[PDB]
Amino acid sequence: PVYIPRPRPPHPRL
Amino acid sequence: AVVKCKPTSPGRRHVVKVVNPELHKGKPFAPLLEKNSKSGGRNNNGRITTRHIGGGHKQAYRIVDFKRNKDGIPAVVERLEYDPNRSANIALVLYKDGERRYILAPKGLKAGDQIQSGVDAAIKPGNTLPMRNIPVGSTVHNVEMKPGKGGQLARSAGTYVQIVARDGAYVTLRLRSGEMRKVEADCRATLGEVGNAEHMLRVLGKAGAARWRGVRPTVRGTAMNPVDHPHGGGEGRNFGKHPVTPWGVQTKGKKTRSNKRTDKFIVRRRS
Amino acid sequence: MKRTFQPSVLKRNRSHGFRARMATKNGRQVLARRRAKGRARLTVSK
Amino acid sequence: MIREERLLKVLRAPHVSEKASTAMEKSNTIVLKVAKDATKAEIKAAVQKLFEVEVEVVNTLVVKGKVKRHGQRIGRRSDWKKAYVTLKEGQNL
RNA sequence: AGGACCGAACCGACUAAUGUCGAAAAAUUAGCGGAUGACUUGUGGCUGGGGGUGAAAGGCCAAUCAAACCGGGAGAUAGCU
RNA sequence: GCUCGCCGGAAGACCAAGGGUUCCUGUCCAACGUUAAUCGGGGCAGGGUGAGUCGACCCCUAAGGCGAGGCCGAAAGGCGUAGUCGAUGGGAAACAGGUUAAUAUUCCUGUACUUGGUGUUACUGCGAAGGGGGGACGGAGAAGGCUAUGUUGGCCGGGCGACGGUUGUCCCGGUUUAAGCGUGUAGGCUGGUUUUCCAGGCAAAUCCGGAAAAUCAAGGCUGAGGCGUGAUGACGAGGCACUACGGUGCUGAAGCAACAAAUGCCCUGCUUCCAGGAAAAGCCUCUAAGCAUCAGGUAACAUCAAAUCGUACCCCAAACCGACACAGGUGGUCAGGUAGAGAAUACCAAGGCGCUUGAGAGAACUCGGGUGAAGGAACUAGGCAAAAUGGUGCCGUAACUUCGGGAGAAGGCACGCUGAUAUGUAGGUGAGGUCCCUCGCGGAUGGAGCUGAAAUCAGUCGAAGAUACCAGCUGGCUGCAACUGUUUAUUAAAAACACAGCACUGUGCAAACACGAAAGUGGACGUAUACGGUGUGACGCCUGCCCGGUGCCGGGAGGUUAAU
Ligand SMILES: [Mg+2]
Ligand SMILES: [Mg+2]
Ligand SMILES: [Mg+2]
Ligand SMILES: [Mg+2]
Ligand SMILES: [Mg+2]
Ligand SMILES: [Mg+2]
Ligand SMILES: [Mg+2]
Ligand SMILES: [Mg+2]
Ligand SMILES: [Mg+2]
Ligand SMILES: [Mg+2]
Ligand SMILES: [Mg+2]
Ligand SMILES: [Mg+2]
Ligand SMILES: [Mg+2]
Ligand SMILES: [Mg+2]
Ligand SMILES: [Mg+2]
Ligand SMILES: [Mg+2]
Ligand SMILES: [Mg+2]
Ligand SMILES: [Mg+2]
Ligand SMILES: [Mg+2]
Ligand SMILES: [Mg+2]
Ligand SMILES: [Mg+2]
Ligand SMILES: [Mg+2]
Ligand SMILES: [Mg+2]
Ligand SMILES: [Mg+2]
Ligand SMILES: [Mg+2]
Ligand SMILES: [Mg+2]
Ligand SMILES: [Mg+2]
Ligand SMILES: [Mg+2]
Ligand SMILES: [Mg+2]
Ligand SMILES: [Mg+2]
Ligand SMILES: [Mg+2]
Ligand SMILES: [Mg+2]
Ligand SMILES: [Mg+2]
Ligand SMILES: [Mg+2]
Ligand SMILES: [Mg+2]
Ligand SMILES: [Mg+2]
Ligand SMILES: [Mg+2]
Ligand SMILES: [Mg+2]
Ligand SMILES: [Mg+2]
Ligand SMILES: [Mg+2]
Ligand SMILES: [Mg+2]
Ligand SMILES: [Mg+2]
Ligand SMILES: [Mg+2]
Ligand SMILES: [Mg+2]
Ligand SMILES: [Mg+2]
Ligand SMILES: [Mg+2]
Ligand SMILES: [Mg+2]
Ligand SMILES: [Mg+2]
Ligand SMILES: [Mg+2]
Ligand SMILES: [Mg+2]
Ligand SMILES: [Mg+2]
Ligand SMILES: [Mg+2]
Ligand SMILES: [Mg+2]
Ligand SMILES: [Mg+2]
Ligand SMILES: [Mg+2]
Ligand SMILES: [Mg+2]
Ligand SMILES: [Mg+2]
Ligand SMILES: [Mg+2]
Ligand SMILES: [Mg+2]
Ligand SMILES: [Mg+2]
Ligand SMILES: [Mg+2]
Ligand SMILES: [Mg+2]
Ligand SMILES: [Mg+2]
Ligand SMILES: [Mg+2]
Ligand SMILES: [Mg+2]
Ligand SMILES: [Mg+2]
Ligand SMILES: [Mg+2]
Ligand SMILES: [Mg+2]
Ligand SMILES: [Mg+2]
Ligand SMILES: [Mg+2]
Ligand SMILES: [Mg+2]
Ligand SMILES: [Mg+2]
Ligand SMILES: [Mg+2]
Ligand SMILES: [Mg+2]
Ligand SMILES: [Mg+2]
Ligand SMILES: [Mg+2]
Ligand SMILES: [Mg+2]
Ligand SMILES: [Mg+2]
Ligand SMILES: [Mg+2]
Ligand SMILES: [Mg+2]
Ligand SMILES: [Mg+2]
Ligand SMILES: [Mg+2]
Ligand SMILES: [Mg+2]
Ligand code: NA
Repeated sequence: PVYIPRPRPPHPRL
Repeated sequence: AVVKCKPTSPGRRHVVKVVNPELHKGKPFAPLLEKNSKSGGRNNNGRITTRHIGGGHKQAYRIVDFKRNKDGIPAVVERLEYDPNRSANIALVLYKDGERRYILAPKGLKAGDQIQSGVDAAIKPGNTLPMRNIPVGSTVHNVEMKPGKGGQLARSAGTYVQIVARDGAYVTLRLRSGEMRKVEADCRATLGEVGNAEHMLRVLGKAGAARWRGVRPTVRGTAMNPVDHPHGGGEGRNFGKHPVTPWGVQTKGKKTRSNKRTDKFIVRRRS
Repeated sequence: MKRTFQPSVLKRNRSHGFRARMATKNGRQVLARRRAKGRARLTVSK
Repeated sequence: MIREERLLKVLRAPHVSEKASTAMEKSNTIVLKVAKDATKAEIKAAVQKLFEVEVEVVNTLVVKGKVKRHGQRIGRRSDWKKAYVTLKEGQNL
């Protein structure tokens, strides 16, 4: 493709 | 008259209007009108060069006779008119030869008053003549800086210049700012103060009132990010800087006047 | 959802048309590059 | 005065169709495929000169060519001009 | 009269649910705010990258923004995988 | 084809933008269409877009662009004058009916109109890159007059009914007609006319502006709509015949009135307010040079011309922007009935659709809803969600307040239908008639007819009458922000930003300041009651002490100190 969506943010292991 | 609006709504509670019943409630004199398009504060290059300008009411330009060089011919004031381009009101004035002109309206001017310009005019208010035939100590307005240039000082509402001294080819003037300035005695000035001295008593009440005068909102430099202003940044209302302009120059007292070619004419600067 | 491409033939030709390209020195270098590349459609002019 | 060499270029063909047949039938209008330039005055002069009939008025329209897909290639037929020539009273000749 | 009030169009986007390989790369449904104004909208125009514009969030500038995109320097450099 | 359902301020109709043949006909069903497809916006072929009046083009200009020279700049180039482009604005003119499978204000029929050219005739001052007028302009509000339109009645044609009744104050349908031309109205604006004179309109001016005098008091300009004509025409419910049974042809009655009524028109009006509201041309007028026999102008009549390009089709959409036949987005115009305040809402009309997989079954669970014993926030972070409130009229309404508010505070009562008051009232409209006239679209009286709330009293039905849809929950204390507004397009709408107000400060105009190697431009065609910057942030009461540090302002004696 030409558009790759940003992956969903990870769980904030903070 | 200075009228306080009644608080029938917020934005109306604090309005104070300057309502003059003597102004013409009609269309202005069309031959003395021309187009005056807004700039938005944008210059030749299309860039905002002066900030906080934009919008406001459409307004036509009234050609006001500042030169006042129709000498000898008497003129009668036929109208006092609202001018969107000034804080002062204008006077539509008819000359004996059948010519109409707009002038600044002096303080006590009325419809039917006789004004005339020239070296031999009386010392009536509204009369224009070189500041060599005007007494010393007299209060004048629409003062020329150069002979024939037109008249650039004391043109705002309620403003006036005081002829303080007179030494040869020059006359010393106390300006509305408190500055003493030398001006050629062949420069014309109109007698009296500019009318509409209640203009500074208006309050505008609300933000839309300033918006329809063409004034766009002012963001404080503190309210910005460090990339936008020399102020700006901080974890909640931090300043710690000396106050400066958006371009880093100290405001809050730092003289920016640099002429060196007009210093000879400034007897004493304002205080 | 209004999208980014809102077509207008007048604005298209005034913005990227042949005469718009020819107006400037740099637009004429766009045409030279597209001529050197062999582009069938030189500008947005049809 | 349009020259005869130009009049002999103005007209290309008669347009045969049901609408053209009906026009000649019940309105005395002949339908022609004419040149692309083909002003109304040129068409009128050419019909009156070559067909030697009496022309009342000429209505013209441009027919845009159809995009056809011959094989696997995209082609376009040429635009052509169509003229509705109304003959005055007598008849075609 | 009014940056007045209630409330459609219109402009928004507060709550919840759904949806989350969606009908949709930002929605739908039910409610919600403004609704003569600092309003909204059409057409055209102008401002441009350390630049613009910003009722100011580092917001926006073609689904891209703490320095757009395209091409080039360019096979940058990479004691790292 | 008959039913059913859905939209109907659209899911109907017409456009612009954008698209570009998707339009219509025939044919085909591979692929495409989320299934089948005989169908299609698919394939193939053919057809289809007709203009003096619609639009573009054209004339004119806005923002803005370009820009001879010019000014500026290493070059590139920047700005800009004359000028020339640039619509989203100004500028001539066409309507109704009919017709195609597909276009129609373009074709046809009928009836118009406009601008030019060329002639003829007649009478004459014409003449501009120039002057003047005009074009020509805001918001809000109110009213009157109208119309579109609708309702009812009358009229005309048809009917007399599948289940009781239905020859009647019964049912169904129709009852249309334009531009143009004439009239000049409701209404708005304006005093006219003549003479003389003038330092103004870059020169002139007979025009405009100004002044004086006389004279008459009316004239002039604008103007919806109505009326007449257009039109013994067209259309027309239906009826009559034939089949391609799709339609084709023929004929054709009545074709009136009253009432209601726009957000449309008069109206670019009027009133009012401040925030004080394009330009230029067309147009009218005036003259200059110039030509005055000519040219030119004016007016009739005649003739000629009005080119070119667009016109199909979609256009809240399967045809545009979203990769899709995608629950998204997309400017304008038209907008009927019953109820309703309404463009809400419900049900309908015209019109258009049933959303391109169906058939079953009737588990959990999910989604979207309905109802629920007793309880009633015990839930939960939190009444999240839901439930609830909800209309109109009237009564009544606290603290506090900036005197406006709070407030729709809170609460409460009435509400359907029928009859009477009153064979429909108050009101509105308004015919005939009868006068009056300075006679017409006139005035006064007059009230037929039409329309018609609201209320009271009496009765009456239901569990319930604001019965559906629609449609505030309310109150108490408190922090923050005065308030309306703005913001992280796409997890933050906030106490953040803005704000009116306040203060400090700079700035004397070639202003400060900003964009620019510069020219120049903005500030501003402004001038200290102005403009910029900064902070604070309505209002009320206020804003105390510190100048040591850093900054800024002033001084300049002395010390130190660059190039030279
Ligand atoms: Mg400012
Ligand atoms: Mg401020
Ligand atoms: Mg601020
Ligand atoms: Mg902040
Ligand atoms: Mg911030
Ligand atoms: Mg900094
Ligand atoms: Mg800060
Ligand atoms: Mg901060
Ligand atoms: Mg802190
Ligand atoms: Mg600190
Ligand atoms: Mg563009
Ligand atoms: Mg014709
Ligand atoms: Mg044509
Ligand atoms: Mg409001
Ligand atoms: Mg909305
Ligand atoms: Mg927003
Ligand atoms: Mg929200
Ligand atoms: Mg509100
Ligand atoms: Mg509201
Ligand atoms: Mg735009
Ligand atoms: Mg931050
Ligand atoms: Mg983006
Ligand atoms: Mg960088
Ligand atoms: Mg790159
Ligand atoms: Mg290298
Ligand atoms: Mg590499
Ligand atoms: Mg095709
Ligand atoms: Mg089709
Ligand atoms: Mg077919
Ligand atoms: Mg098959
Ligand atoms: Mg299939
Ligand atoms: Mg097809
Ligand atoms: Mg311009
Ligand atoms: Mg230029
Ligand atoms: Mg040059
Ligand atoms: Mg032009
Ligand atoms: Mg236009
Ligand atoms: Mg054009
Ligand atoms: Mg059609
Ligand atoms: Mg001249
Ligand atoms: Mg009517
Ligand atoms: Mg009618
Ligand atoms: Mg009837
Ligand atoms: Mg019968
Ligand atoms: Mg029976
Ligand atoms: Mg009248
Ligand atoms: Mg309205
Ligand atoms: Mg002649
Ligand atoms: Mg004549
Ligand atoms: Mg069409
Ligand atoms: Mg169609
Ligand atoms: Mg589908
Ligand atoms: Mg769609
Ligand atoms: Mg409604
Ligand atoms: Mg509705
Ligand atoms: Mg179930
Ligand atoms: Mg329930
Ligand atoms: Mg229960
Ligand atoms: Mg029960
Ligand atoms: Mg119970
Ligand atoms: Mg309880
Ligand atoms: Mg609990
Ligand atoms: Mg618990
Ligand atoms: Mg919880
Ligand atoms: Mg809730
Ligand atoms: Mg609920
Ligand atoms: Mg009436
Ligand atoms: Mg009840
Ligand atoms: Mg509600
Ligand atoms: Mg607390
Ligand atoms: Mg507080
Ligand atoms: Mg707030
Ligand atoms: Mg508001
Ligand atoms: Mg915004
Ligand atoms: Mg967000
Ligand atoms: Mg967020
Ligand atoms: Mg949010
Ligand atoms: Mg904020
Ligand atoms: Mg603050
Ligand atoms: Mg505060
Ligand atoms: Mg203090
Ligand atoms: Mg000290
Ligand atoms: Mg010092
Ligand atoms: Na100090």
